[PDB]
Amino acid sequence: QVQLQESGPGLVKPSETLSVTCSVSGDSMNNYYWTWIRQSPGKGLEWIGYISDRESATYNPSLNSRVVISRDTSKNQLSLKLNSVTPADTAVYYCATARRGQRIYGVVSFGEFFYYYSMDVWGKGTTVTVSSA
Amino acid sequence: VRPLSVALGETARISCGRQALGSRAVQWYQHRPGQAPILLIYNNQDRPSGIPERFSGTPDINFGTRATLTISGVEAGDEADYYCHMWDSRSGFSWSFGGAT
Amino acid sequence: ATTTLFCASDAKAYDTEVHNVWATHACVPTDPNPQEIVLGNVTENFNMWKNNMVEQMHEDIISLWDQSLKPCVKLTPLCVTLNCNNVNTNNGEMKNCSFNVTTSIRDKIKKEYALFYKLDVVPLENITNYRLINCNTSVITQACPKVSFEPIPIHYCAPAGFAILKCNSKTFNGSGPCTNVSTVQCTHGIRPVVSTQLLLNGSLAEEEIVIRSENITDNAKTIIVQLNEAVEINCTRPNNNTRKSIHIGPGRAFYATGDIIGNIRQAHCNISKARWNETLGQIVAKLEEQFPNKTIIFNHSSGGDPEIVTHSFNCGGEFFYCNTTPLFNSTWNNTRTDDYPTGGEQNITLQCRIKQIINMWQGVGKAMYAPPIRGQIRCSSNITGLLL
Amino acid sequence: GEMKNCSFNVTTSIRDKIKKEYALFYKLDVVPLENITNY
Ligand SMILES: *[C@@H]1O[C@H](CO)[C@@H](O[C@@H]2O[C@H](CO)[C@@H](O[C@@H]3O[C@H](CO[C@H]4O[C@H](CO)[C@@H](O)[C@H](O[C@H]5O[C@H](CO)[C@@H](O)[C@H](O)[C@@H]5O)[C@@H]4O)[C@@H](O)[C@H](O[C@H]4O[C@H](CO)[C@@H](O)[C@H](O)[C@@H]4O[C@H]4O[C@H](CO)[C@@H](O)[C@H](O)[C@@H]4O)[C@@H]3O)[C@H](O)[C@H]2NC(C)=O)[C@H](O)[C@H]1NC(C)=O
Ligand SMILES: *[C@@H]1O[C@H](CO)[C@@H](O[C@@H]2O[C@H](CO)[C@@H](O[C@@H]3O[C@H](CO[C@H]4O[C@H](CO)[C@@H](O)[C@H](O)[C@@H]4O)[C@@H](O)[C@H](O[C@H]4O[C@H](CO)[C@@H](O)[C@H](O)[C@@H]4O[C@H]4O[C@H](CO)[C@@H](O)[C@H](O)[C@@H]4O)[C@@H]3O)[C@H](O)[C@H]2NC(C)=O)[C@H](O)[C@H]1NC(C)=O
Ligand SMILES: *[C@@H]1O[C@H](CO)[C@@H](O[C@@H]2O[C@H](CO)[C@@H](O[C@@H]3O[C@H](CO)[C@@H](O)[C@H](O)[C@@H]3O)[C@H](O)[C@H]2NC(C)=O)[C@H](O)[C@H]1NC(C)=O
Ligand SMILES: *[C@@H]1O[C@H](CO)[C@@H](O[C@@H]2O[C@H](CO)[C@@H](O[C@@H]3O[C@H](CO)[C@@H](O)[C@H](O)[C@@H]3O)[C@H](O)[C@H]2NC(C)=O)[C@H](O)[C@H]1NC(C)=O
Ligand SMILES: *[C@@H]1O[C@H](CO)[C@@H](O[C@@H]2O[C@H](CO)[C@@H](O[C@@H]3O[C@H](CO)[C@@H](O)[C@H](O)[C@@H]3O)[C@H](O)[C@H]2NC(C)=O)[C@H](O)[C@H]1NC(C)=O
Ligand SMILES: *[C@@H]1O[C@H](CO)[C@@H](O[C@@H]2O[C@H](CO)[C@@H](O)[C@H](O)[C@H]2NC(C)=O)[C@H](O)[C@H]1NC(C)=O
Ligand SMILES: *[C@@H]1O[C@H](CO)[C@@H](O[C@@H]2O[C@H](CO)[C@@H](O)[C@H](O)[C@H]2NC(C)=O)[C@H](O)[C@H]1NC(C)=O
Ligand SMILES: *[C@@H]1O[C@H](CO)[C@@H](O[C@@H]2O[C@H](CO)[C@@H](O)[C@H](O)[C@H]2NC(C)=O)[C@H](O)[C@H]1NC(C)=O
Ligand SMILES: *[C@@H]1O[C@H](CO)[C@@H](O[C@@H]2O[C@H](CO)[C@@H](O)[C@H](O)[C@H]2NC(C)=O)[C@H](O)[C@H]1NC(C)=O
Ligand SMILES: *[C@@H]1O[C@H](CO)[C@@H](O[C@@H]2O[C@H](CO)[C@@H](O)[C@H](O)[C@H]2NC(C)=O)[C@H](O)[C@H]1NC(C)=O
Ligand SMILES: *[C@@H]1O[C@H](CO)[C@@H](O)[C@H](O)[C@H]1NC(C)=O
Ligand SMILES: *[C@@H]1O[C@H](CO)[C@@H](O)[C@H](O)[C@H]1NC(C)=O
Ligand SMILES: *[C@@H]1O[C@H](CO)[C@@H](O)[C@H](O)[C@H]1NC(C)=O
Ligand SMILES: *[C@@H]1O[C@H](CO)[C@@H](O)[C@H](O)[C@H]1NC(C)=O
Ligand SMILES: *[C@@H]1O[C@H](CO)[C@@H](O)[C@H](O)[C@H]1NC(C)=O
Ligand SMILES: *[C@@H]1O[C@H](CO)[C@@H](O)[C@H](O)[C@H]1NC(C)=O
Ligand SMILES: *[C@@H]1O[C@H](CO)[C@@H](O)[C@H](O)[C@H]1NC(C)=O
Ligand SMILES: *[C@@H]1O[C@H](CO)[C@@H](O)[C@H](O)[C@H]1NC(C)=O
Ligand SMILES: *[C@@H]1O[C@H](CO)[C@@H](O)[C@H](O)[C@H]1NC(C)=O
Repeated sequence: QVQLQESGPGLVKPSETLSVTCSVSGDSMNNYYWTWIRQSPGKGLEWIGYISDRESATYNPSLNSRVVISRDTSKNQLSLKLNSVTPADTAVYYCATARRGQRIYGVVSFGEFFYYYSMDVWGKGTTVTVSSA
Repeated sequence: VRPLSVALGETARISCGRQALGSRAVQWYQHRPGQAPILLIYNNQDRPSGIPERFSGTPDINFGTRATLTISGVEAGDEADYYCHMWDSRSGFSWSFGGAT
Repeated sequence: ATTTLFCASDAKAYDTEVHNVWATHACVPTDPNPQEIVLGNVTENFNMWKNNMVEQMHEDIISLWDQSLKPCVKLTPLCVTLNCNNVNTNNGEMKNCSFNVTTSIRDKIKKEYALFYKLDVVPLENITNYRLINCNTSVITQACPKVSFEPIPIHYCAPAGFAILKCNSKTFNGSGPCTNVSTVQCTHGIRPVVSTQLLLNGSLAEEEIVIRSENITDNAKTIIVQLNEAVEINCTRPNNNTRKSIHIGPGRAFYATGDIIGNIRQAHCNISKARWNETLGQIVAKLEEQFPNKTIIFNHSSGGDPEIVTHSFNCGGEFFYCNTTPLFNSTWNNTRTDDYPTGGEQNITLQCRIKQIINMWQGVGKAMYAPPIRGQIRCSSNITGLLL
Repeated sequence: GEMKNCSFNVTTSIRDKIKKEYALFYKLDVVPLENITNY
């Protein structure tokens, strides 16, 4: 049994530094892969990236590398750091787990495979608005 | 979007986005209105615990054809919004979850 | 003596009126009951290294390749300036080139698109901009489709008043006498397989593997190894690629490659490990008598062109260029080694690569453009000997 | 003179570029075509 608990500021000012923490309840963070998913209203979901056991991360180039995913393994909490936020970053946020998956289609030794990720355990939901008011 | 809300007992079909262009590995999701998005299908057919056998998918003959979720025997707990995460070895990356439905 | 020799090829073929490349319409049908006179106490001496039949066959094979692709398309209007990009894969070996060409009416102009390989291009001098591989030193000629390359056997017959002698000794080197000699008028069923580094659809020896050289102490003499049990190889090319048809001038069409439908894969060959281990182990037991003090190692070849240092052959229409670095590793002292890990996997793989433009027999003014084969390719050859 | 130093545009081995070349050759190999002597 694992539970995810979003906790952020709720409302901030633009062109500043933001931080949202997903408290994890049920397992230590060193066994899972972690991710955040933002949802602009009306449009589809967006995947900002991931973080792994050996600090493996590849952030979204459309996020323009303004994000650094931070972690609190002592309190068992998944945090987030993001600077110079824009009013287009107003989105419903989610924290979620990730699993390993490998697809093979030719001979393996030539490197004809790739990796894909599934998200099974989802958060509960929060809303952070980047607005001048 | 195309609305497909027939009285219960029929078979529904929802198609995904881009033409195929290589071997795929496509996910599916269940975003209930006002709720969190819930994983349904990974690896084009595989089904985790807690989902009935009424859902199926599309194999990897892909090669220019569309991916499709199929819901045979639609019930009352089958009305949500479904997304479509994309992967193929030939067309680059993905950072969005496909066109909404 | 020394004379001319003529072809003989029987009628298991010759039901279709097609012309492949080794004419077979002008080949006389061979005899169903070939007479072999076993001679008496007759001792003739043979010399493998001074034989006129070899130079006759070399001149014949060059002239047969020169008969065809004389009434074929010249690709002189194709040495022009080529743009390029890479193929739209994730984020290469084939290029998507584009070029201006004059049309069939020499008053207008046309823009085209074609995919073909690296190893068939040379860079010209930012936008990358280049030209084709061999269009400043040679006139280049497209081979026709519906013209076959399959190596059907050739018998050599001697005219009346002549005869061919034949060695029947089991273990016979080069350049020695014999004591079991037969006579025929018509040779073995010899197949014109053009290949480097290895001998594919050949003839096997009997009860031993036999090593031949002219002067084995001299290191500038090549060594011919003939096995006694075959070692099967299984090559392929897994790409479902189409073909275009660009028309250049009056009644002359040019056949390029179109798109690729599916994945992008390489062109492996899968030789077996334990079987070839047995073969390479019993070669060196015969090698350790000609040099009976030393360790012997098998090292790979030396740099250079891809069509000299690699195993090159013809696989149903394309020309493969696999390199044999996974084969020739090892080091042997007492007919044992530790260079194969006795575990992990079988099936030693090899990396091929495809090449359209070929100037086999080392020509300096002539080339050839093999048009693409539509579909997928398999060979399953039958390795019988090798050249060290 | 019985020699002539001549220059001419040539279309080279690659059928897009124009080269300019020089050669000496004899009289009795020329015909005058029509000041610059242009034959
Ligand atoms: C020279 O030698 C080399 C090796 O040295 C050979 O290279 C081999 O090439 C083949 C392809 O030609 C490679 O096969 C690929 O392997 C993938 C992984 O195989 C395993 O997958 C899982 C484990 O993760 C197992 O379930 C599988 O076992 C089952 O299937 C096999 C099938 O024969 C049975 O024999 C077994 O008993 C099991 O029943 C394998 O162990 C494999 O996934 C892949 O197949 C998928 O992809 C193709 C692409 O089109 C599909 O056609 C196919 O249907 C598979 O698709 C799966 O997923 C989709 C959706 O996700 C579903 O719709 C499907 O139903 C299916 O579930 C492919 O077969 C092989 O890996 C490779 N060897 C090595 C070591 O890399 C060369 O061929 C050889 N060349 C020559 C000329 O001889
Ligand atoms: C299209 O082509 C692009 C090529 O540009 C390709 O991008 C490549 O994606 C892969 C997949 O993520 C990348 O490979 C991984 O990179 C991570 C992280 O390293 C990068 O990031 C850090 C900063 O975060 C940099 O400092 C670093 O230099 C790299 O840039 C690695 O952690 C990965 O290692 C795992 O995979 C290996 C291969 O199997 C394993 O051997 C290894 O151990 C890791 O696997 C896991 O193993 C165990 C399983 O549980 C576990 O114990 C381990 O801890 C570990 O988690 C891997 O190197 C690659 O860097 C990208 N390419 C480039 C140039 O950056 C796309 O993927 C491709 N897309 C498609 C669809 O084909
Ligand atoms: C095939 O032939 C055509 C003939 O038109 C070539 O087209 C050339 O395209 C370039 C790029 O548009 C043209 O350059 C132009 O230069 C002016 C001057 O600065 C600039 O203002 C324009 O915006 C443009 O850049 C060029 O005029 C045009 N024609 C020629 C004769 O060069 C084409 O490049 C050829 N393709 C190949 C692969 O050879
Ligand atoms: C000689 O040729 C052979 C190929 O037949 C080469 O052997 C290959 O060596 C590599 C590295 O030593 C092996 O890769 C590793 O194998 C181990 C064993 O399973 C595995 O645990 C690793 O993950 C990795 O795959 C490779 O398997 C092996 N190939 C075969 C067919 O066994 C060898 O490197 C060449 N050179 C010499 C000097 O021996
Ligand atoms: C070979 O081809 C070149 C191509 O450039 C020819 O060059 C030409 O040279 C003449 C003389 O310099 C150029 O004439 C120009 O005329 C204007 C107007 O009077 C004047 O202001 C300039 O100073 C210059 O004299 C001409 O533009 C130039 N290009 C072309 C296309 O004709 C060269 O003459 C050719 N040689 C032979 C032997 O045909
Ligand atoms: C092939 O084997 C024959 C043996 O029958 C070799 O012939 C003898 O070679 C020795 C050493 O060169 C000479 O002294 C003899 O005079 C040769 N003849 C006979 C009848 O013994 C022959 O040299 C071998 N050839 C090669 C290339 O190894
Ligand atoms: C090679 O490049 C050409 C560039 O023109 C490609 O041709 C165009 O491809 C687009 C993409 O679908 C089509 O919409 C156009 O109709 C094509 N033609 C033209 C004249 O623009 C071609 O597809 C590329 N081939 C490969 C294999 O990448
Ligand atoms: C196989 O041959 C290559 C060269 O053909 C050898 O490579 C040399 O290795 C030595 C090792 O110290 C280097 O100093 C040289 O620079 C390498 N190149 C050349 C051209 O000599 C290689 O050692 C040989 N392998 C074996 C096992 O003998
Ligand atoms: C022949 O194939 C072999 C495969 O083992 C190639 O050898 C290695 O190729 C990799 C490719 O990047 C190099 O990094 C290594 O340095 C090569 N040598 C070894 C000992 O691993 C070899 O390059 C191929 N030959 C040619 C001409 O491409
Ligand atoms: C013929 O005329 C050409 C004119 O270009 C001469 O070629 C040039 O000669 C000068 C003087 O030696 C050199 O500096 C140049 O490098 C030459 N080439 C060019 C392209 O200008 C040529 O020497 C003349 N020949 C004779 C016999 O008079
Ligand atoms: C060959 O030699 C044997 C033994 O010397 C002799 O008897 C025989 O007649 C010879 N000729 C033939 C044709 O066998
Ligand atoms: C043709 O071009 C290539 C590369 O530019 C060069 O290696 C070759 O020598 C050239 N041939 C001649 C005859 O100039
Ligand atoms: C000579 O070779 C023929 C080939 O069939 C064989 O029948 C014959 O027995 C051989 N003779 C000797 C003496 O070995
Ligand atoms: C063979 O090669 C050696 C080494 O060069 C040489 O001394 C000898 O004369 C050659 N010929 C013969 C018949 O041994
Ligand atoms: C190759 O592509 C053609 C294109 O239509 C198709 O008809 C054929 O079935 C394909 N072959 C394979 C083995 O996929
Ligand atoms: C090789 O020569 C040495 C002397 O240098 C000798 O003792 C040895 O027996 C020779 N090798 C073999 C296999 O006889
Ligand atoms: C020769 O063989 C011995 C034992 O057979 C082995 O220990 C040694 O490594 C081999 N090589 C050399 C150079 O002695
Ligand atoms: C190759 O053959 C030798 C000698 O029989 C043996 O020691 C070695 O284990 C063999 N290797 C493999 C991979 O079978
Ligand atoms: C690959 O290895 C297997 C043994 O595992 C063998 O039976 C098979 O013939 C090999 N494939 C070839 C030689 O193509």
